[PDB]
Amino acid sequence: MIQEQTMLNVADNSGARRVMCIKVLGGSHRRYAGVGDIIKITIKEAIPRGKVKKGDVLKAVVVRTKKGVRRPDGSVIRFDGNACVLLNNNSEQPIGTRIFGPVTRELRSEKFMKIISLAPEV
Amino acid sequence: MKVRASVKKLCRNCKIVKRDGVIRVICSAEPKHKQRQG
Amino acid sequence: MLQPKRTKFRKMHKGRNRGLAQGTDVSFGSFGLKAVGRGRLTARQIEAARRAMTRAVKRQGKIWIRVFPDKPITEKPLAVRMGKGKGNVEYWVALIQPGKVLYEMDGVPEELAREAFKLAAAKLPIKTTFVTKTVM
Amino acid sequence: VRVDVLINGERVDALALITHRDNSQNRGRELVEKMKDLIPRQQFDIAIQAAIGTHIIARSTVKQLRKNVLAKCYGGDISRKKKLLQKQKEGKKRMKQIGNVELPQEAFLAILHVGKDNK
RNA sequence: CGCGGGGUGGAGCAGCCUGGUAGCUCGUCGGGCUCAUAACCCGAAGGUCGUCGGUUCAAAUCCGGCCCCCGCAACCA
RNA sequence: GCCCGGAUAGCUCAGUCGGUAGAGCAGGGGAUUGAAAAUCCCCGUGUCCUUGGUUCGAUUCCGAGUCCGGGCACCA
RNA sequence: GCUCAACGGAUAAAAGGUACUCCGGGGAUAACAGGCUGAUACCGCCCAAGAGUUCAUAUCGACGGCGGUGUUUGGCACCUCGAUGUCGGCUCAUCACAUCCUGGGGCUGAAGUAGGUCCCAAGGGUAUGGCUGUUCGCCAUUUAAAGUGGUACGCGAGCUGG
RNA sequence: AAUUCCUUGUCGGGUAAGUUCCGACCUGCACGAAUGGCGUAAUGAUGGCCAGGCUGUCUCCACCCGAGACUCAGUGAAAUU
RNA sequence: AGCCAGGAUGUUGGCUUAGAAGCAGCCAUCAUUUAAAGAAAGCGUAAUAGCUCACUGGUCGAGUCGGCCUGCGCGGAAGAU
Ligand SMILES: *C(=O)[C@@H](N)Cc1ccccc1
Repeated sequence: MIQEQTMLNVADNSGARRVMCIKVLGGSHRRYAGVGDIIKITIKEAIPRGKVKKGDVLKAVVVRTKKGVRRPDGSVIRFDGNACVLLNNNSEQPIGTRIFGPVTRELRSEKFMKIISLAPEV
Repeated sequence: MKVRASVKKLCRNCKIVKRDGVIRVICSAEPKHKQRQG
Repeated sequence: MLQPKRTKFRKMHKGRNRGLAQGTDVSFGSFGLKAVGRGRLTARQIEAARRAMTRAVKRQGKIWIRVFPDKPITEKPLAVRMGKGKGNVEYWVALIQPGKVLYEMDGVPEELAREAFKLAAAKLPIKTTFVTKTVM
Repeated sequence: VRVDVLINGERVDALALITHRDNSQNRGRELVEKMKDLIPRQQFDIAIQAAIGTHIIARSTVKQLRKNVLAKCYGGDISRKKKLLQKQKEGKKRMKQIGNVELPQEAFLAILHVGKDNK
């Protein structure tokens, strides 16, 4: 459950640091994003070296979420903090080249091909 | 097909017919000339 | 377009519009638009009705306008209350009553005139009909 | 001939063109049409206009923005209402003469074709 | 829209209220003085009086309309 | 969209009942200077916005158009 | 002997403020909603000059003409002065169709995808934020779309009080 | 601008987006020098804006604790018409 | 009305346009072959060619046609409990 506002930590490098949801893309009146839903992003902090600078607007896959995720057996993952990897606004595809921390198995898909290939676990 | 209130012929091929209460021009020649209501 | 050059007074009563027209017969020319209606012709309408009519016979042929505006039709401004004087003049209009002949034409084919008018008729408030100069 | 593109009389060398004169009226009355759709509304009424020499073969205009002013008076007397609207008019005449219009990246996109992707 | 003041030589103002007459400073033109230009001295030229149509023996003036200018008013809801 | 006035040289503009069009300035020359500005002088270098029509004849008149200024109406 | 010109002439003799208010009355008379009206607005339609490579009517359509609805501004003063409390926001709504999406069709300057445009249809659906009291609008990013209108410009004996 | 109608003027700053807020411009409808002019540390239950923290204000409301409401016995109003 | 035929010559009419051949436009529109045929009523062509109507023959055998003046009707005609 990510919602508008809601600061997100970023998984990939590219100087993102702190970030804020501005829209949940999907449908009319859509409320929540989690798992690996695509969303809008707007930067706040950012590193000085800057793969991307402060005040940018972007897209991002929600990855880890504090509310966790379920799946068929009733098992439930629940990461301590929300995190998303950035995406190029038109072409999609992560603009980063690394992934920090675990990502969920659920994320797997064609367009999210480049992420799960990276990252230490799951 | 144009509705319009004053139908009338255009092309010589235009026909004028009264199906139901409605009037209707009919040019087999040029399709644009179809018209209802007049 | 087309109004008296001068007037003995500036404004005028609303009047009334009863009775059959005077100049009911053609003379200046051959073909003619007789009225049949009752009403008015603002100085524009006798004009725009003309431009439709001149543009058909083109430069050839001739035309006489039997009627002339000569009646002020005053009006009050936009959203103002009644009665602080008669409103100032806005547009001239010529009353016309049934049988009045509105236009005439000369060196033209009869069939170019039924058309030359029928265009002109569409631009006018009153009903009309084509008519001929007659042997008498 | 050249076909310069004016903006409030500020001729813009960037948009200069060269076309056979018969062609000019269409390239003329078209080039303004891109400008009309991509110059943001301004606080005073605007006048885009393609023209050859001083002669002007085409024009379009952006509209004014304007305060409602009347949204208040509702007694229905008119003279009490022309007073407000008279200022709205008298003052736009001033704002129109100082004018001046920044034109950033517009001297570029679409105006230089690249109005379609990938661009 | 409502009241009231104004349009006069190239410029800024008198003249009008008190129908018969247009004046001031400037500048423009010519001539002087100086090595030459300013200033300076002498002479001169220059005005449908905002248009229109009216009272008139006669209109810058008088009374009506139209054209800009400026000033004041536009209030209780 | 209506109303009134417009479109005349490279630029700012004067003119037309229907009788072979101009001014300042810019430009190009002359005079002057040892030559330079400056100054005086001299040349218009236009199909009278574009397109059709009437007239012996059109920059004026007429038709259609693209435009410029002002005045109303639209213009958070 | 009066320009007592407010000209049948209240005195020989006279101006303003009130949001600090007061009393007697008035729907005889104004501000809101209603009513009649429809100039203004909005919406169609008739005529067809013009634009559309040629091509009046795929698309637009000038001047001029005839209508409809009762959103705006208005008119008149019919109803309420013997206290009816006016925009917007919240909450819950409801009818109209001149339809924003979805659905069915004719024409197209409709190859395809994507459109334009009129006819049919009201079952369901119809965005969150930034600024501002604002409805509106401009901007931000969404969406199948972010419809236009009435309902006392719905809704204060239901809340709010900007 | 506590003053500026036109006006959300125009430029810059902050904001994903800022009719307010901040610094400027000067075309001041209609600032001005003891009906004071321009500054100014401390003070303010004063006006406006921004940020960190904290959260049921909110997305969106769920449960529980007690006093009313509801039923039984005793007493027993009011505006109104 | 239908069905079978002809629908020609001067000649690409004049210009104007790269092209203007019945047909993009402007002015004109006579003359011959005859049953009859417009220098052209549409379609057609880049331009020609090409296909029709107009007018004539043939079969066909009984009314056909377009306006006028009047009676009544039909479209025009969309609203909110
Ligand atoms: C803008 O301020 C207005 N034109 C918009 C509007 C005003 C009042 C009511 C509805 C719209």
